[PDB]
Amino acid sequence: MVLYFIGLGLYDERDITVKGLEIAKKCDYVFAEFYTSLMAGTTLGRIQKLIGKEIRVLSREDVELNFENIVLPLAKENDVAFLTPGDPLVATTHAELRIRAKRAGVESYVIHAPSIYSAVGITGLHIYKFGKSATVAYPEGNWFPTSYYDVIKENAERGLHTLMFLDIKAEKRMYMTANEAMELLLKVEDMKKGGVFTDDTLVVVLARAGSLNPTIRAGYVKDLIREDFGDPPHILIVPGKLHIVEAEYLVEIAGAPREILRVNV
Amino acid sequence: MVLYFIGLGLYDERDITVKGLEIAKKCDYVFAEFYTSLMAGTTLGRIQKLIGKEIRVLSREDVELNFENIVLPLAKENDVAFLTPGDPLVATTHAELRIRAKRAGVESYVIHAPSIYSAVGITGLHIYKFGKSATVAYPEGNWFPTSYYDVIKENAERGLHTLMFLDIKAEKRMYMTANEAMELLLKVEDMKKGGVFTDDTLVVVLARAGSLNPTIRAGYVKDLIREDFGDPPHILIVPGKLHIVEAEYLVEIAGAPREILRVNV
Ligand SMILES: Nc1ncnc2c1ncn2[C@@H]1O[C@H](CSCC[C@H](N)C(=O)O)[C@@H](O)[C@H]1O
Ligand code: NA
Repeated sequence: MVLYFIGLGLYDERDITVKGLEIAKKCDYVFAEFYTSLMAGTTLGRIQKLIGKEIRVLSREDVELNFENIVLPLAKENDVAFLTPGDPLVATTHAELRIRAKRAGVESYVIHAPSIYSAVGITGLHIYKFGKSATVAYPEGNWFPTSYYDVIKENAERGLHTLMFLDIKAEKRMYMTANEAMELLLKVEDMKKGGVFTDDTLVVVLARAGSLNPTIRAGYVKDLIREDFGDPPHILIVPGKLHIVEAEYLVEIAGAPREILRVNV
Repeated sequence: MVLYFIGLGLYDERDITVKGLEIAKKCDYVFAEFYTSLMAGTTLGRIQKLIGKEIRVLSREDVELNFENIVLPLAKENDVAFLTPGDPLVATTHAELRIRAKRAGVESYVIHAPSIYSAVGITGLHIYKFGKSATVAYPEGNWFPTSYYDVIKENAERGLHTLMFLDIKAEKRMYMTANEAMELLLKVEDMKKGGVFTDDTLVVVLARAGSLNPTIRAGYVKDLIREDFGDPPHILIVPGKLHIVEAEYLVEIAGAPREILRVNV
């Protein structure tokens, strides 16, 4: 009679919380999805071994179209868990799944875990200074979406930082690198000429947040655009005006050029 | 030889990640602070028992003025851990502490935990739609903070949601309630009269996130300003222009007046 939305955390099988692990171990059925994101520092097998339960993986369609026919029925007479990378309900359409549960007479509870939304705090950029967030999508055919460029513009204009999620093809396991995101943004700049993203723009790249050895790099596009940030996923941040303390952290921890102490503060 | 920045989570000791617990269990010395937030469902003893270590609790002064005199010296010969509520670097000033560690020749690592910043997802509000965040601070003497009011205005103008962290005076065991935040905001409105926060403003209250039964309420100020939301900690959220599904969730899950289902696009 109960559905548990449990977050898996950031990177590996140890990123789930003690609460989430203990609750999962007591559920009769355990489902999971890796279409919104993947756990790059681990495998389904390692997650399964840790929880000690077989984990039925669900596709985006299984969830979006048939959550009520695959997951909820079992929740009527058993304890069911639905695992997702990061923190549950962060992915835009997941909150609605709780409404579906209610409509089915199923009680649901949320077990939180670290999310990239809070984990970026490791970049040294103040959390309150982040503005609207965006996702960089690949242009395709006759479609060249550029809204993510306008997000940066509106944020930076108000001295706010912009968190950018990079395109991902979960099933194809194809990632967009921070390098590719930068090239795309430079191409968007050439079209819009807004003076929003150029070779002189300061950016921060966060890779493998959650790992004990994440990659945190900060610098100007012209120097970072061809740098190797390692294995994904990559997160790109275009920070607005910098607090002197933010800049000092970026210099001392993220190897940023001391130039930002005078140029971006 | 190393220093560990380990977050403890939202509500109780089980909100720590498995990674955090295993590492904390093996540290030689364990320090912590409980002034940046409130973990309403646990006690120092319960945490000590889980980790199996004695925990030396530090005050704001011990940390801000003496971190490098109390904690760092031990990290030069042992593995030290510094625990904090929620995520260690979120809406705190602990990030700067990594610079202090570096300057003292001490390597530091960060272990994330669920944070209130991402837990807002449980309100049904799309997390990418949140704008600049703010903090409602208790007035003191003749000083009456009001910057948080302008944050709302700026976000609302952009159709973005506003997350408001609430004040805490841990040494006095004072935790600002969503009710007190609403009272303060109405007073600022009387002063500025910008039509930013009034009796007709829709707000969302999230209390004790991380517990199994957090209080999640949505409604007009006039109706919620005196509602009992349970024990602290609380956060107040002033949503912008709602998506249809956001409104549906607020009504179905947060008990908002069904009339907000009708969005003025
Ligand atoms: N579990 C919780 N439920 C509701 N509000 C919370 C909360 N935890 C923190 N808050 C809010 O956040 C404020 C502290 S700011 C520190 C946040 C912490 N570092 C984190 O990552 O979560 C509290 O005063 C309250 O306003
Ligand atoms: Na945000």
